[PDB]
Amino acid sequence: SDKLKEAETRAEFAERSVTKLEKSIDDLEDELYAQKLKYKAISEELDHALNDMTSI
Amino acid sequence: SDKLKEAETRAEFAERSVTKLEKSIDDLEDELYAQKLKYKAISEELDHALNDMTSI
Amino acid sequence: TTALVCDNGSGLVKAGFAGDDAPRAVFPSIVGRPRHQGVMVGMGQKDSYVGDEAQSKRGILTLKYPIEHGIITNWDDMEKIWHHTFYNELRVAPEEHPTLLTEAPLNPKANREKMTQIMFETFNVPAMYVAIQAVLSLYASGRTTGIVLDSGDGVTHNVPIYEGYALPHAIMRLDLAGRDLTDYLMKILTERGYSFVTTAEREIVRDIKEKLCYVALDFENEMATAASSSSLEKSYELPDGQVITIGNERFRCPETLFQPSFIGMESAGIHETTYNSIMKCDIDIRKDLYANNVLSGGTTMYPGIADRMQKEITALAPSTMKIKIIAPPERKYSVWIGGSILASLSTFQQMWISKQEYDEAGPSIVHRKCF
Amino acid sequence: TTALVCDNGSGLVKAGFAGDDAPRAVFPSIVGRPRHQGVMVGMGQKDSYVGDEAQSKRGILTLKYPIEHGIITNWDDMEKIWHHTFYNELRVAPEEHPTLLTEAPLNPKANREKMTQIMFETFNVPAMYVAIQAVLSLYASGRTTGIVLDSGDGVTHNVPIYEGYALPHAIMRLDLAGRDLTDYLMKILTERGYSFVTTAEREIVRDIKEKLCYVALDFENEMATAASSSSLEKSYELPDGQVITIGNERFRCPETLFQPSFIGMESAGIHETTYNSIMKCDIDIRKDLYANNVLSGGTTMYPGIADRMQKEITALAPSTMKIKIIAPPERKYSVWIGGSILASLSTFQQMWISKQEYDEAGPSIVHRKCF
Ligand SMILES: Nc1ncnc2c1ncn2[C@@H]1O[C@H](COP(=O)(O)OP(=O)(O)O)[C@@H](O)[C@H]1O
Ligand SMILES: Nc1ncnc2c1ncn2[C@@H]1O[C@H](COP(=O)(O)OP(=O)(O)O)[C@@H](O)[C@H]1O
Ligand SMILES: [Mg+2]
Ligand SMILES: [Mg+2]
Repeated sequence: SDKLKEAETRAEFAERSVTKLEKSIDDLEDELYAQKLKYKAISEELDHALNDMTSI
Repeated sequence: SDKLKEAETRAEFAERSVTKLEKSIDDLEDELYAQKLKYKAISEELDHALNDMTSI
Repeated sequence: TTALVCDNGSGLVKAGFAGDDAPRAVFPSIVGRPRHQGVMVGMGQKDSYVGDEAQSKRGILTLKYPIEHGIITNWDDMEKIWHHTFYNELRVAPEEHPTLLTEAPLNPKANREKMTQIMFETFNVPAMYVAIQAVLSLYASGRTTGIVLDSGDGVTHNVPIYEGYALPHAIMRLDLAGRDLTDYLMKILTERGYSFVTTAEREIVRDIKEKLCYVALDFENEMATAASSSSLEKSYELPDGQVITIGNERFRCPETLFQPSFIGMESAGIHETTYNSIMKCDIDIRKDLYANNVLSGGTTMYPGIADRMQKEITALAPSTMKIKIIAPPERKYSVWIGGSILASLSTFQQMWISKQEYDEAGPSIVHRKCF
Repeated sequence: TTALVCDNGSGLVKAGFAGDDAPRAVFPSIVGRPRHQGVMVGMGQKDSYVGDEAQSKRGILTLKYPIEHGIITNWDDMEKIWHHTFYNELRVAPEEHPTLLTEAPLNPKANREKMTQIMFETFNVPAMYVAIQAVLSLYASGRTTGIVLDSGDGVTHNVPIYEGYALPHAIMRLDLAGRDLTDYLMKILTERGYSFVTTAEREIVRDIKEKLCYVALDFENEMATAASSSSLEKSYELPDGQVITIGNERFRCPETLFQPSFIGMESAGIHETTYNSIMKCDIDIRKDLYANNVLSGGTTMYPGIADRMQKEITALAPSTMKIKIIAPPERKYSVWIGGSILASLSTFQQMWISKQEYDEAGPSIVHRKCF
């Protein structure tokens, strides 16, 4: 009985940890996507600048 | 005894899964660090071009 | 010879020879005289059962801890505990072994001086050294920087260290610890009908706290959930039957750590005294302290505390810094493992307070260069 | 063999072998003893971190520059800096290499004599020569005339030269430089709420000054614009988060150069001491000096100074003369590049102060023919 209780507690702890880790990794992926979006926006602005500089 | 074996197996799988998730989040955090370095460098270069052009 | 790494603590005395992985003998530090009369003759009844023997005869004893909050309030009982630890749990005479006690930060001087005087006069050790309980816990993690929150059973203290240089002006010692959580749990259990009063039943409430309580990730959501469903009610069997069911007392007992207003204490929780301890440090070592926050001590073993504390500090701290909380699985014995490592070092071998030095300067030698 | 072109400076020590384009090792000249106690044993903690190592552990050090204003105020620390420069940043023993130090104009004699005595007795070089920091900056520009304004970090001096003949009566040395600008910036930042006090945070204020400040073309118009719009407010992230926003402190910090009344100094700005230095020269070489005004030194790297200075001098000077300001992109290392060129010359190879000459006349040899 003692061993079973220990195992059950370990399982609950690990499950909660996996839930937190999944949420955190999803949030960080969202943040990376946002920063990539900003980089792409300024890169397209610079590409337009280069297109005009082709006439420069 | 049978129930203890089952619970121990599920807890061990949960531990392995959380280890895999922690490694994955480490990888993605490192990738975000690299992209943050990229944005820092590109903004620094843009500022350098700005100061060179304003200062001839 | 080998050194004895004793660690008085408050609640569990942990001892063992230097150079191992785990303490050899761990037993509660309680000394309980019998309280009833006693009618059987020749039963061999002693006058005081100490250590783990008094956790089995606790039904007819009045257990009383000799260490209240880090400080020692009853020197005769503490001497008895030390004598038991040396002679019966380790069976090594102290005349042939150096000792390395541990002491909380910001403790009264007289306590430390009396400790060294006892060790040199009664037990007559060759040489003893007193070390701050947080530096050892930093040793055990294998780091050299970091801010360690050592929430023991007597007192919770938070010592920041950088590059080996301790910052004496940033130590924040708070007297909420495991014992106050036990008393608060014993006080809120009365809301369901279970009354524990005797000093022996405090041990039962401590066992309930250890086995069932956990720290909630978000307090209000848990309070709302436990008040609607019944998925939290976990039952527990007393030492005589009559199982009890703990409802939302599960996460309300250890919540006192983050809201010391529950037990009437004014100060801020362990989530905000760490941030205050960091902010007192210099502006250039705050990133390293943010990234190397270390947990230690017994009371930091609640399931789910390493996430609640990280969430709280991330809320307080600036958004750019990375907050990482080191929570090794061997948290309880972290201080003693660090003590073993420190005693096993060759560079440390000349820092002991040799007996001839004590004979020349008296017990006040401990405050001197040999710290 | 090759010569060592060291350049003590005040704020950055620049060194390297003669005949290259850039100094091999550039690192701040600060020596910082630790100030806290230190609890980790065996961490290998040294007693003084010099050079670039003390810019990484600056959180627990007390950095102190050994050179105040050109002159050297703490000879032991300067000796330590030189020893580090020779042995760890270049890894060449000085017993087999001539050295070419540099010195500001109008400095105390004892400083120069002690410098040569150290170089000949402690490090035991074969031969050393001391050169004025402005002639080298004129070498690097490839000119042979011109009036050079070498606004370093310690002291700003303005040496006019014509056809290779220096004019000793027209050197105007002013003690306002980069360090005073750092202190003034640190003093005006307090008007928004940011307080930097520790000697370690002076480095942070220096970084703010380097990365954000710029010299305004017209001061009153900028003061009026910054007080109405908000197009100037640039933000900056401290070493721990908590970004700060610098408003009209951006162009008010380096404006002190042209109005030394801001920090209470009486003298006229760098825009008017150049004109005064020119007017002391003879009437027939003023056109050439007007046309070949040279900028050097670190502090002349502010974005937009080569236009403000030209506008000011054109306002002061007669309307017919052409005013041209030479501002090479390699301004910071101009003195060292010139030093390398001078040390690489064949005609210069017999001007070194050979050791036997020092043995015969003592340290006072430097003031003699071997200047
Ligand atoms: N597994 C656990 N879960 C929750 N609390 C615990 C656990 N183990 C110990 N504790 C609490 O920690 C206390 C022991 O702390 P400890 O680190 O031994 O104190 P000390 O610093 O005096 O040695 C006990 O009183 C108990 O209340
Ligand atoms: N890019 C920059 N922009 C503005 N100021 C600078 C810059 N680089 C250096 N400085 C200032 O110049 C100083 C360095 O001057 P430096 O020429 O190294 O002095 P020295 O003559 O002693 O070598 C620094 O203290 C800094 O305040
Ligand atoms: Mg402890
Ligand atoms: Mg210079």
